[PDB]
Amino acid sequence: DKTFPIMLNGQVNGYACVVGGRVFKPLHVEGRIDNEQLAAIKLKKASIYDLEYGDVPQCMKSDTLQYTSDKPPGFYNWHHGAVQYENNRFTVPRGVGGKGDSGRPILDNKGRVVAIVLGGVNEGSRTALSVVTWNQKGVTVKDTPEGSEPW
Amino acid sequence: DKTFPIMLNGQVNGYACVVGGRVFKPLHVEGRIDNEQLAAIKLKKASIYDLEYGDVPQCMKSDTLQYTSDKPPGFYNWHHGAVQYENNRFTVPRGVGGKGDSGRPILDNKGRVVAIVLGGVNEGSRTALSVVTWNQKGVTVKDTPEGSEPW
Amino acid sequence: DKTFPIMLNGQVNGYACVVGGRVFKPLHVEGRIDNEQLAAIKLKKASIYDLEYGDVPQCMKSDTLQYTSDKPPGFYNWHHGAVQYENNRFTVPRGVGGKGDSGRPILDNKGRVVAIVLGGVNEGSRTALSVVTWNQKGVTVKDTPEGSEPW
Amino acid sequence: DKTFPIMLNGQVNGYACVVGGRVFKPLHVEGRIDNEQLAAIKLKKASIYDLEYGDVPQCMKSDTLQYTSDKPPGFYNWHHGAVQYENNRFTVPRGVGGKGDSGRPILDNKGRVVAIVLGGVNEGSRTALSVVTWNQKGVTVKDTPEGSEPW
Amino acid sequence: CTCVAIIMVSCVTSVWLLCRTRNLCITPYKLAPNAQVPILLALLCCIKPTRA
Repeated sequence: DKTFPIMLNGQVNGYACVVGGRVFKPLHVEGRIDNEQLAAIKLKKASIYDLEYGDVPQCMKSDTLQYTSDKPPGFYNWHHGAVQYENNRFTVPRGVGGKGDSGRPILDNKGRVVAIVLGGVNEGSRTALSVVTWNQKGVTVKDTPEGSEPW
Repeated sequence: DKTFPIMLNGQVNGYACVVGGRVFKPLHVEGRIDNEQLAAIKLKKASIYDLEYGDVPQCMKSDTLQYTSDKPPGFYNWHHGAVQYENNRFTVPRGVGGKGDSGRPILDNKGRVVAIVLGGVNEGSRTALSVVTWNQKGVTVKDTPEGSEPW
Repeated sequence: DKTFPIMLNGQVNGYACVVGGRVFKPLHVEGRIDNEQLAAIKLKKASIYDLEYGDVPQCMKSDTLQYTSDKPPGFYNWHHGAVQYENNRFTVPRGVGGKGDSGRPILDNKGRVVAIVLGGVNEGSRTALSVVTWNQKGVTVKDTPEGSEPW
Repeated sequence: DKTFPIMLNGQVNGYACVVGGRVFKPLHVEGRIDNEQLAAIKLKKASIYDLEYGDVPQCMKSDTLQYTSDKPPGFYNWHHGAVQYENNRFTVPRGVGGKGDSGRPILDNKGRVVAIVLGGVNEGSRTALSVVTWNQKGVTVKDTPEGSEPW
Repeated sequence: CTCVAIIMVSCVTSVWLLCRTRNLCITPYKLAPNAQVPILLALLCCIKPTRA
């Protein structure tokens, strides 16, 4: 996958994901993307649904495909491990869930992105992730568990 | 060699070549030279000779030297092949000469630059080159075939 | 040691060493630090010692300890030689000490920073070099010999 | 040695060490003691010196002998490592410096307590400890670094 | 003069209420171009036509 991070004062505090046609970036992080082609894009602020602008030209579109409907609750891919929940997100162990790990996509077994993490630092022995997804008909929803600090 | 390209919106659309003392950049392309040393130099306008100020620092001067008159027909090397003519350049076969090839110097067998390619994308059976040339006694001229679209 | 050098128009013009408590940068030389973490340090002017304010965060501070006063007249390891004196400075072999390479710390056999060079380009067959030093009880005193020249 | 964790709601949140003549307990933590014979100890608040009342009887007196001034900067028997400085605490690496382990003593090579830790969660690359020391003749000193969160 | 200020204030308030509805008409559907759009939410309440 291709996921350009976000630089601020030398450290990495967020990640920017690219889906087919559009470029994603979390609102909670501040900084400049390392891709100079992506810096000229006029990203616009929006509501909690995290709408940005895919103003990239034709030569590199459709990097990955967003996952469609008919979601099973089985195995799913993740950068730091695996998640196995559809209605919620899985209770992943420690290590993942620190700081500056926002914007990392959650992929399927065919390489299709299903969700993008935004929060849920630590909730005890079981950590829940606050992600965005599509509920039933492709309409973008935002699911947030209780006590989900911005992560 | 020493030829730093010009990038606009993160994409290479032109090449800037340095000759003895002065840097030459085509003004029908837009962007910024990626060298931080080169970007501090002012730019002054001219005709389609495509002149830029030669305010280079002392540590880098006399990189490539130009070629005077008494130019043979000969065989001259080229970055994507070879060109063998004197009055104009060789009409290279198709496929060579895409987009973003402007400002490429044409060198001799001793490394002496004799031309800078500007236009002539398609010229029928084979594509002729619209270059700038030093004439029979050391004055720079500009040779253009008819119906030569700029790069 | 980890001493970031100054940059001016590509080539080097001096070395800005980092000592615990206050980073040291000569204001006699010019340029900007290419490191992003040290670019956020506020440039505050100082006295004739050519000193920059040490606004470094405390975690990466005191990695390089500094030697105190009452130094022996024994061996001291210069970066390109060796100095053996206490009050004045011992002779260095000729050739070293050109232009735009000052600010290199003079260390001891224990690795502690003893002195910070500022001058001493060429002073005859016996090479004496103008330096800052700690005189008897920790007072930071600059000592310049007769006929000194900035470096 | 002999140290007592503080019982608060089932989890450990602080360590109450005992010195010969007077017991100790961190003021910024709370809970119940883990000894039946320490339940009669009169709890009181005090200044920033972390002063408690060691009214334990003679049956368990003289557990850990205190250390005088003129502490050498050599090795010290920290419970999770070592400390090799006198005026400041040694830069302990990452991992150590979690949460809920205040009041842990620092031992000498002769089995003598020299210090009691209070805080310093995390400072960044290194870690500084807000610890108590004795300055010159046995006068109790509380020493803190800049930006030390209690720990 | 007091009358024409009331009409001017109330016009730019309702049209910014309608523009906020316009921005939220399309935002749940721009993030998924693959999702189908209903014909009720395209022309009557919102403005956008069928594209791509």
